[PDB]
Amino acid sequence: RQYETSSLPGRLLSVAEQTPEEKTSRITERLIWAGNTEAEKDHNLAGQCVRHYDTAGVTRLESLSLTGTVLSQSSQLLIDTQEANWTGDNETVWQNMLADDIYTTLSTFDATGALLTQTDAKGNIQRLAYDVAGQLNGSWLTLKGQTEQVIIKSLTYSAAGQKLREEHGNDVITEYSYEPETQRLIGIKTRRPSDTKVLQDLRYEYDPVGNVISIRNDAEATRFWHNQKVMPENTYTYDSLYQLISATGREMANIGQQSHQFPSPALPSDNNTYTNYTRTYTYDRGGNLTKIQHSSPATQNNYTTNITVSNRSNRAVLSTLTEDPAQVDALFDAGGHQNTLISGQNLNWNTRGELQQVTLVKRDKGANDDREWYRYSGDGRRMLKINEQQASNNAQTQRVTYLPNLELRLTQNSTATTEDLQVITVGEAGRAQVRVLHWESGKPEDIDNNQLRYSYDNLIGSSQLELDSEGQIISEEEYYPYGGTALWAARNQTEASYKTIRYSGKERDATGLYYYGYRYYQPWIGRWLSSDPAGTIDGLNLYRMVRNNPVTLLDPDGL
Amino acid sequence: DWRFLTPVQLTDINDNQHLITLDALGRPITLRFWGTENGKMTGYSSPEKASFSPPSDVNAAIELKKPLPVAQCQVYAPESWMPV
Repeated sequence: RQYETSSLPGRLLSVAEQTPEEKTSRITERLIWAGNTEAEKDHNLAGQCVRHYDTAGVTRLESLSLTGTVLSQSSQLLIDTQEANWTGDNETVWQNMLADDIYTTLSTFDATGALLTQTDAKGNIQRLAYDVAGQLNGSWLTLKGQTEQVIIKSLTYSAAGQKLREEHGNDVITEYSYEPETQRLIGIKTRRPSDTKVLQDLRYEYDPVGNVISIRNDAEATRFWHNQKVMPENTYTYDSLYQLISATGREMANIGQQSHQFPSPALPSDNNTYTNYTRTYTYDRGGNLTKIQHSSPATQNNYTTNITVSNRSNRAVLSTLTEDPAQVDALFDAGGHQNTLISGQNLNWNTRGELQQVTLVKRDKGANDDREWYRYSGDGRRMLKINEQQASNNAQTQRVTYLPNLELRLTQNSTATTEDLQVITVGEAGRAQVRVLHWESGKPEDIDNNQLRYSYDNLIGSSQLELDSEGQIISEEEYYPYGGTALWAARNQTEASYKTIRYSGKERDATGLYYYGYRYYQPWIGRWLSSDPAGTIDGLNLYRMVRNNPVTLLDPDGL
Repeated sequence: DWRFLTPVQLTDINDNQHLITLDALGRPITLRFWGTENGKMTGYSSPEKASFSPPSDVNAAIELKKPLPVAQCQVYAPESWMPV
């Protein structure tokens, strides 16, 4: 690293790096800092980094508030074929490494600093209201060129500051029941006042520590259930170390074996049924899950996941990459990153330990391998997701750009753009997030524009019920405790295709791999894709799933 | 505030003033701040234009009206324990 000289405060100016194969370092980060000039005083920028060059592109700070927050920020991505190498001293040059596509977001805050208004990079505007307690009490969204919609009509909180009542713009009301002795959620009730129909009615039974030992759902089975009405409890068994040992729940009869490929949703016209299953988990002395035993007698699904655990590390893979504990480490690189996800799908880790690329289909020296690749910003945030199909007559590219409160889904076929969809997010995933699907191009024939998706989340933030603007069901999904799909159904496969928030509020990527900020997760194993950074984990197993207890994400204060 | 030798008016790096009012015995009573955000001034009105009289009683303080030109106005009742 390069820091400012002694005549200056000593702030960071640049970051350079070199791999063993290289002769020289490359500049991957560079910070242009504000001084104390009048313009900076006017925009409250003095002393701040204002032009941040990183691995994804360039982030530009234009204005700060009297409270120290961001009022105006803009950015550009790197050209896909141009690596960050911000050498020399001339921004004229650095600009040529970038796309000319600049995004800007704008904001308004109150004296406290609560967010009141947010304009995204396409001009869509979120408006937030707060109550006398400073809590969020409602929310609105105006699309560019449209009227203002109410997304949240009302919020009520309990004495503990916990959400007590939620009323959505689609007239769906969710009541939250907290156990007053413990101040923890004991149940969720989701209903439509239009026809007094309860869509969800959950109860969480706990042991003395707070592990959920049973989840009941008193709601009736819905429209996708062929002559079925009543669901069993999701019973959970824990050992003395509070590892999950066994669990029950429902699954689609035709769900099949769990793997990385996401199943087709059942449609209401299919007349499919769901089965009752139990799944058992076996762990070794280091907390590694070594075996998962499935049992669903209705179809006699007795699928077993066998995990080979290294005898010299806590690294492990499925038996399909190797059976030998002495060979398991050969599948990992020096930093503990996994070299291959599933046989044939190679993993390219970058210089920061981030996953640069996933090979999806291995081909000959003519056709290219199908692949997915990424760009992350200088905070480790994923900014760009590129899905490249190489089929000569189907070489579709799905380009997804992530912006604050905005996801841009650009899809092109091998010749030209087929779809241009803006997804506007209101709220956090796992926290009653509502999305709007706005198309500028390629809107499907059976989809209305400006479509709303209301996510009704479970105990840990997984999205189980998705409703539309009329309070109707779009989709329904249940998960295996570790994030696999147990059950999936939807009103319209076309609509089904757009749900990306699935488990604990996280995005399920195309490969089945889940993205969690700084790391990726494999639900078919129950382990993290790569080792966590030392010092961020207090236990010794850097691949361990959240305390082998995914049922209850007992991470107070976010930890 | 030279009666206490405590800072009361702070000039930020940016065009931003942060001021407090102390009472006798030096307890903070009011907070105001103001300055520019985008080349133009916003924030709380300065005290030389927007005067303010803090409430006396606590029960009185509870019933204030909306146009209150101050942040974190403090009211103290350190003597509430004595019978009166």
